[PDB]
Amino acid sequence: RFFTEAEGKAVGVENAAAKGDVLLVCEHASATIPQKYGTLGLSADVLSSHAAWDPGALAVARLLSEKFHATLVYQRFSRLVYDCNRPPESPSAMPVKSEIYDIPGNFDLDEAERFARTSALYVPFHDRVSEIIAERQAAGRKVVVVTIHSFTPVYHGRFREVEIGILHDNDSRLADAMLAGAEGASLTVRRNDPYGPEDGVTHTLRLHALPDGLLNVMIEIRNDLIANEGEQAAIAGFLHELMGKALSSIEE
Amino acid sequence: FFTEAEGKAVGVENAAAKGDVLLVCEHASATIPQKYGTLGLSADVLSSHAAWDPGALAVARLLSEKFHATLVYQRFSRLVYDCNRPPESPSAMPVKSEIYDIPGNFDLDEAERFARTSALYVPFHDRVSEIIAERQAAGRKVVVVTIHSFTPVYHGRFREVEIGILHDNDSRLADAMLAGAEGASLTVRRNDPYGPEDGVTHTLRLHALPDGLLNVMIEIRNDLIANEGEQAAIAGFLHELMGKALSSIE
Repeated sequence: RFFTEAEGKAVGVENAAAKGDVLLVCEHASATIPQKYGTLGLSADVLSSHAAWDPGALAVARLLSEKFHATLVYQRFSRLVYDCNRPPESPSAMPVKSEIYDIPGNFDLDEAERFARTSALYVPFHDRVSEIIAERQAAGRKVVVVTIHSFTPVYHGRFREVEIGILHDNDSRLADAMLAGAEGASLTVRRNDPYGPEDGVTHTLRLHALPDGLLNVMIEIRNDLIANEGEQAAIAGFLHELMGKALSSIEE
Repeated sequence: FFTEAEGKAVGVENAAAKGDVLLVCEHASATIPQKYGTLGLSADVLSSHAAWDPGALAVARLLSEKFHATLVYQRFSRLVYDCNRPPESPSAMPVKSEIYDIPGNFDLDEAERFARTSALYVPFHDRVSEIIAERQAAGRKVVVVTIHSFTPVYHGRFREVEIGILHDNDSRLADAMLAGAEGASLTVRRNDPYGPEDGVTHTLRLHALPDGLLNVMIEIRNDLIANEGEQAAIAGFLHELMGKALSSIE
């Protein structure tokens, strides 16, 4: 089948029974390629690079799960197999290239293979997020959907001076609060930068936050800022301060 | 997505059958889930072939009996999700079905596309795949057979074909059935009124081809199956035609 026994399940959930209002989501948490795919025709370097995952993002998400007493739902396999922040209609869902790197494992995928990945990785991930949100709503609880991502410092010959991106779709409430709260911060913090809904990166927000009117934000962290445990802890504290204050301002 | 009374997306009959044939009927039912109302369509359209393949489930049920075969069928209309299409196809959640606009499918947002994909499409094919994987794990033969009906008129001319024998790159079963239909009282034709270029071999591509399973899609002109007797006659014809074909391929 799709997974070996030892590989476990597509979807990880930590702090399932957390009391916190924040629901943390990390689609690019893991670089793991299911055994059936081998290398996808890629080099060891590309497989250990940001092509395969958002380095630092799950680590930061875990730290935020502790600080916010917040459930964390994460994908246990690589975005190279299926980018769970993309619908199956998008060319980026199962990408034929990562930057300058061709992905033979994603060459012109046939119908059985697109279905296989969609069924095994994408639907279970989103279904679980949805199940948790429905359950919270049934208990009358506030849900704040927060996705955690990292981004590469150099993109297409340009160095990105943005350090933290505050991303949002047609609901800007949390984002606005966080961006206002970030005035004067030592980090370069910007709205929908390096990506925004224009780039197709707000899919998860479109699936889970917007249809239910839930506060939400997507957080992008430049990956050099979260490269070891100390940096991760630091950035996690910064964001706990910023988003906690933001949420308090909004409830006023 | 569904009301309690509406039941489940996937129907399975004879789940624990000893037969080698696995029957699949994607366009089995015209039922619109309550949530979608009329989809902005007229009563006449909702009761037409736009919404289902009339007769197909009836024949499939008779074939299930004759082949001692499991039947997997979709319990809601192809107008909501056409389970014989992948989500990237404009025909999966169609804004138009042949000459009819479907206002209820205009400009579906991302959440709605996921909802339909997760509720109707993925459970249907997951079930078919599970059944196939279980049979293979038991060392069993699996022959994938899909059952459709088609409307008798196209562009104001009566279609000549009576039984279409439809197939993708694996023509083995189709070839044998076409050879077997020589001198039959019905007009049996290869990939007519549709072929793989029309998107109609999706289910075969998903389930048969990866493992090299014998497979075919049967198209029946719907005037040939308008009542129980007619349904029994066609199921008998198909059972003999496919049965002999399968024997000859052994």
